[PDB]
Amino acid sequence: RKKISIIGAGFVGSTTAHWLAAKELGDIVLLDIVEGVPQGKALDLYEASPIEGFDVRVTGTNNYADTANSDVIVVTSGAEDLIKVNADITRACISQAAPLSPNAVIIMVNNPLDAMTYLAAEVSGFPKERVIGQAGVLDAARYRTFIAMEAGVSVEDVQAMLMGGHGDEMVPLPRFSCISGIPVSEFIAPDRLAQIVERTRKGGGEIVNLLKTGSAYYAPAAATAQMVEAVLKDKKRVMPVAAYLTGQYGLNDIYFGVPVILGAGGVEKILELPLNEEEMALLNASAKAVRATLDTLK
Amino acid sequence: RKKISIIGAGFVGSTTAHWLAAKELGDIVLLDIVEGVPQGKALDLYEASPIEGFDVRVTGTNNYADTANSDVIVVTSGAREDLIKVNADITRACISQAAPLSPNAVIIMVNNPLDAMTYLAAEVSGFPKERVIGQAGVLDAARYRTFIAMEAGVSVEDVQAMLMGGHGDEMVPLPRFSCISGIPVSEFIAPDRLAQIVERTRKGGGEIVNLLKTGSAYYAPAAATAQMVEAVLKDKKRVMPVAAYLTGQYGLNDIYFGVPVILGAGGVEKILELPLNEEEMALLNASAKAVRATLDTLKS
Amino acid sequence: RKKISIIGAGFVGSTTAHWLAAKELGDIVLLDIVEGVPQGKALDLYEASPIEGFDVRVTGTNNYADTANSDVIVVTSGAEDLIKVNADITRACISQAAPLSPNAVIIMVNNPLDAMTYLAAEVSGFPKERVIGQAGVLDAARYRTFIAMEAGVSVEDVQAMLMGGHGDEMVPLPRFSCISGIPVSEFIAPDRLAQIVERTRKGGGEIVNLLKTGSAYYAPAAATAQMVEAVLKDKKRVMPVAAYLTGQYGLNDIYFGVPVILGAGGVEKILELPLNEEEMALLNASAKAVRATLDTLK
Amino acid sequence: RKKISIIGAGFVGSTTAHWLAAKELGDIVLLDIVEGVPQGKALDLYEASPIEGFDVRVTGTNNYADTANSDVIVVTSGAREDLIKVNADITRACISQAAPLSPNAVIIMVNNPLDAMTYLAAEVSGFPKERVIGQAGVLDAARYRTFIAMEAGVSVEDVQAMLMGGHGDEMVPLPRFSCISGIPVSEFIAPDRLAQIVERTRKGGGEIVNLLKTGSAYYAPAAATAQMVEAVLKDKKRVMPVAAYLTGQYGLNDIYFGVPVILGAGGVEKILELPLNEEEMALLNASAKAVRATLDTLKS
Ligand SMILES: NC(=O)c1ccc[n+]([C@@H]2O[C@H](COP(=O)([O-])OP(=O)(O)OC[C@H]3O[C@@H](n4cnc5c(N)ncnc54)[C@H](O)[C@@H]3O)[C@@H](O)[C@H]2O)c1
Ligand SMILES: NC(=O)c1ccc[n+]([C@@H]2O[C@H](COP(=O)([O-])OP(=O)(O)OC[C@H]3O[C@@H](n4cnc5c(N)ncnc54)[C@H](O)[C@@H]3O)[C@@H](O)[C@H]2O)c1
Ligand SMILES: NC(=O)c1ccc[n+]([C@@H]2O[C@H](COP(=O)([O-])OP(=O)(O)OC[C@H]3O[C@@H](n4cnc5c(N)ncnc54)[C@H](O)[C@@H]3O)[C@@H](O)[C@H]2O)c1
Ligand SMILES: NC(=O)c1ccc[n+]([C@@H]2O[C@H](COP(=O)([O-])OP(=O)(O)OC[C@H]3O[C@@H](n4cnc5c(N)ncnc54)[C@H](O)[C@@H]3O)[C@@H](O)[C@H]2O)c1
Ligand SMILES: [Cl-]
Ligand SMILES: [Cl-]
Ligand code: NA
Ligand code: NA
Repeated sequence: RKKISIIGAGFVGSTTAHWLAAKELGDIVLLDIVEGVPQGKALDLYEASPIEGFDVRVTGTNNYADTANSDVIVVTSGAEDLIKVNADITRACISQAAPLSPNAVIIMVNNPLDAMTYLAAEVSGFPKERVIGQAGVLDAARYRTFIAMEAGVSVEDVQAMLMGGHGDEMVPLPRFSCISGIPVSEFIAPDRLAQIVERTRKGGGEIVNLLKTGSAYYAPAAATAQMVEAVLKDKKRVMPVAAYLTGQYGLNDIYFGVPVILGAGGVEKILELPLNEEEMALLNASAKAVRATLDTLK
Repeated sequence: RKKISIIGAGFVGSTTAHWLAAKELGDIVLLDIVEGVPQGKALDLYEASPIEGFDVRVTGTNNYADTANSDVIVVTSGAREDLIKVNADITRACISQAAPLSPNAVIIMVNNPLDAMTYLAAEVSGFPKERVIGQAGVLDAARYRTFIAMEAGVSVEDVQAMLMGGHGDEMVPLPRFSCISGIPVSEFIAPDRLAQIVERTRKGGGEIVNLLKTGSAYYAPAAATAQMVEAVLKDKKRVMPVAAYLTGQYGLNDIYFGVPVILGAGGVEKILELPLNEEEMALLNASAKAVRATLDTLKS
Repeated sequence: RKKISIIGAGFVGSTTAHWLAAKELGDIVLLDIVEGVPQGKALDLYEASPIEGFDVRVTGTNNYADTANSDVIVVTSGAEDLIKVNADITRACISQAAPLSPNAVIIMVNNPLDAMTYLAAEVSGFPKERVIGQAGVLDAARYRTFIAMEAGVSVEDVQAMLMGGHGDEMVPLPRFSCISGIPVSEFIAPDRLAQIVERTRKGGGEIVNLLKTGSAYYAPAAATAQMVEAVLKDKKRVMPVAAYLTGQYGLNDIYFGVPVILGAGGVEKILELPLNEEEMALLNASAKAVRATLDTLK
Repeated sequence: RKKISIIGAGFVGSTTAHWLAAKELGDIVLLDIVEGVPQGKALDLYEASPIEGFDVRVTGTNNYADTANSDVIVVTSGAREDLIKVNADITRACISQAAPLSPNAVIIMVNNPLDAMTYLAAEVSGFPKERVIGQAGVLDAARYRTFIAMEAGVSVEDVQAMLMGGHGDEMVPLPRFSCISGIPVSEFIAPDRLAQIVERTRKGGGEIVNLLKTGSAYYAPAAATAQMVEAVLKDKKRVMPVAAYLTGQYGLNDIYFGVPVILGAGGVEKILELPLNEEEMALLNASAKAVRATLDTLKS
């Protein structure tokens, strides 16, 4: 069976483990620095197996040795000061996990996402195609949900692409969204679409403001799990993910949210969209922001 | 539980029943005029339930009384003028007996000639046009999406497409209205290669017939039909191409034609009117002419 | 579409909502007394829909009016003093929800389970068959997981029945458990089986001891969701649930965990197992304990 | 991805391919000696992928070279001594060509006579006995579980059962080893009614043949076969009745017989030896005599 190790058994990590286990995608190892937590969450999930009908081992641990030979490593352990804290956490997680699973595809979820993925690439020394970050799938999912709700159509028929990072760094691309092949712009008028784009930008904060003490985890976990599935089943999904750029969109030496074909080899293709001047202005501004964070990290 | 009656226990009908059952979408009644066939296929499907894990009733019958009060009626009992005549007789017989027993059902036609038979079903049942539709576009778009996905090297889950008209020469391809995760298909496939894929889609049904030699496709056709049934039963509001009755859309009146619609609990909840360019209109008008001809023969 | 209202948007309630939504079982309404919480959890789940592919409305609210006309009402809002606190919470939830959904099946999850279900029956005034509690499905699930692990077989092939309540009130029935129709006792020897029975009794506490601050929710939610599904799809599942007894097992005027056939009408049959003297001694002791809790409630 | 080769693109084979594909269990290769049939069925199934949402390759072929390096080989190409002879020839041809190309595969036989053909497949392939099994018990138990569930008025998901031997007269019913959510089936069904259900199970295959008149069951048989394939590919360790090679179990030696096993990645990982009472042994011995006779004819 395939093996997936999830580093950080918090809300996102445990929820991700649940979806992966339910789909029988492989044995799951939940690791955390806090003793008892991962073991308890793993056992709780495991005990749901006779009810849900899945046969995969779900174990919790505090020892990185148990993550050896994983096919995929998901990192959901994150917390100017934010970069510092998360940078140390990421270096610690990757430096211990990477060596034990040399052929794994690493999927970063920790924030600041683009920068942390870049760091994981540096620390692991893995081929760039095998180190990616989850960000765009979640943001596109929120956009798709809003579009489906406004248009009054099935979420199964709404598809969309976007780039960059989260919040102000997000590069919306409404032009590159369709409903069963039909432009979204044919269903939703300009002003309403602009409102939906703005809601997408602030999507994470909207959940935080409602929860008061926590952040979103259901959609973030679903997005992460869909990426893991794409790798394990070599599905060649077309999705926006944080990938290492070598000239695409005029960008070099940087991890940025871009459309890719995701499969068993990780990023199997970075798609180059024919962005117009307005869209490129947005991308360039985002890249500048992402670049700043990266320079601070260095 | 919801109730679905499938008229015609052949390959498409029985395969459609299997998917609906596996998804526990509702109790299923398979009907056929041949004694023993539906009963045998229903029992076979039912005996698979402990393995597949579904709890829905699956029964075969030769009596229309068993289809009473169905939420959806699927017609897969079909067999140029001779073809139209034979199928017209089969369709009239099927609908004239089933419709009265399930007045609140949505009728989904599969019999060929599809558009014409859906029109006939509308007349015979007297049902509101929104509740009488035909499956054709979903299958055609499925073939197109399959070919595009394989050529572009991407998941079939990320390719979506719209098209209109009918099957074969009546098909109105609309590559401009197809995307891969929101990105235009034209950005992935070269024009010459795309034209080839469009042609393969037009001849998609025949391609299978020539391979089987003594049969026709049923897996994809059944999947398409089942997806439409699910759209209605679960009120999903799917955006898909289906044969619907037009009263002005695309310049067509009093005719069933494959068009983009929002499909849900009330059947067709909206007929979308896409802004077609001159070339696409030329294709559509030529197609409507062919559909009209079939419709006129039927009326004759 | 069917409508399911979940009262209490905590760990168990939100997790239950996730499974129900993923399976497209019906529109879900998450209600809670705390503002923002249910709305945030509902929106987070809803935004996962384009990824998971389900079309059902998931909304959060603080207003009981939004729960009107529900087909199923799940109560997961619970916290000698334990009976007091939970009793008031239960009376408040049911007295407000029951009147708005007169034809609903109520599934209680709050502890003390048997007593709270009895209370919900009193407050709602609903036919007894339509007011049940979730307890046995979770306990049997833990047992099945342990048996599957020890025997080295698929959890999909292990089935088991048990009765009573949780912990010391649980009435284990290893004799009534099989692996693909074969007695569990043929796979697992007496001493090891006794160990597994004891682990099942302490199953909830085992998770609490590992989590340190929280309790189990994945398996509890799965158990609850399986019961909701049984009702919505009229599956006639045979499972142990807290039901009102009118003479079965020699018990009257009490809610107790017993084997039932669960469907759209709620409890459609209470099965009467041919328990031997040893098993009946266990049941009688449990009933005495459950009876004591009930008397205190009164 | 895992790779599954299905030899014989008839009803059972094609239906089995559909389930495996829908569950994305691995790439599927459908092989048949008739040109065009497998290619047509494979393309039809493949074109359903955008609708059902699966990303696995489904191809049809007439060349065994395309089945190379398969994880599992399913044989559904079969057609008293005449029956044995014809099928023996088909099985030998199928196995002698496929086995060498997929040395690490688990072979799952479906051809009738099941036990005898599985024995033949073992000989021809030379594979370790644990990796050569036959599907028969899962289907028989499925029919039994279906009848029990309907009679008891409970979900098919909660009825489990074990049985041994072969099909029809060779079937060894074991009601004592069947439960409903852990509760003995005997507590739900009266003795006389249970005996009737056991009889219906024995004649289960024939019941379908008589209804169809010109065909045989394939939905339940395919479901049973697919569940076994899944058990191997996902190393689930399912406890199920399958035709396995005995070397002493139940007093039987050098013979394939339906017995309880734990099925996983290595094929048969354990043959369970149930403590049968005198009456059950009488049934088993009579069955083994019938299976032995078929085996001896084959060896002749
Ligand atoms: N849409 C997105 O891009 C998105 C959405 C949500 C959360 N996130 C990010 O994902 C991460 C996890 O979010 P969460 O809400 O699940 O957090 P959380 O606080 O619930 O869980 C993080 C877990 O990491 C563990 N941890 C810390 N240091 C560790 C180390 N060195 N090794 C192993 N485990 C360690 C903690 O003990 C904790 O259980 C955060 O960095 C957050 O910002 C991103
Ligand atoms: N993509 C498409 O548009 C598409 C795809 C497949 C099939 N079709 C059409 O669907 C129909 C069925 O195709 P099939 O391959 O399943 O055929 P089939 O011959 O396998 O089955 C048709 C079944 O209808 C039954 N039947 C005939 N007259 C009947 C009546 N009056 N009442 C009840 N049952 C009756 C037959 O006995 C037979 O079992 C055909 O008309 C075919 O052209 C269209
Ligand atoms: N296996 C079992 O039988 C089992 C397992 C776990 C939990 N439980 C029980 O289930 C209940 C929920 O457990 P949890 O861990 O999810 O708890 P929790 O504390 O996470 O969530 C309970 C939620 O109820 C809400 N609440 C309180 N009073 C309310 C009222 N009057 N109306 C509406 N909402 C109200 C809270 O604000 C909170 O969000 C508890 O009573 C617990 O003991 C039983
Ligand atoms: N429950 C059971 O035990 C059970 C259930 C169903 C079928 N079966 C058996 O399974 C076999 C298949 O049944 P079916 O209904 O699918 O039959 P079928 O006649 O529909 O299909 C068999 C296919 O095998 C092909 N074939 C023949 N010889 C071949 C060879 N040498 N190589 C490759 N392909 C070859 C044919 O051309 C045909 O397409 C039969 O032997 C039948 O008795 C057993
Ligand atoms: Cl960043
Ligand atoms: Cl109690
Ligand atoms: Na969850
Ligand atoms: Na099928």
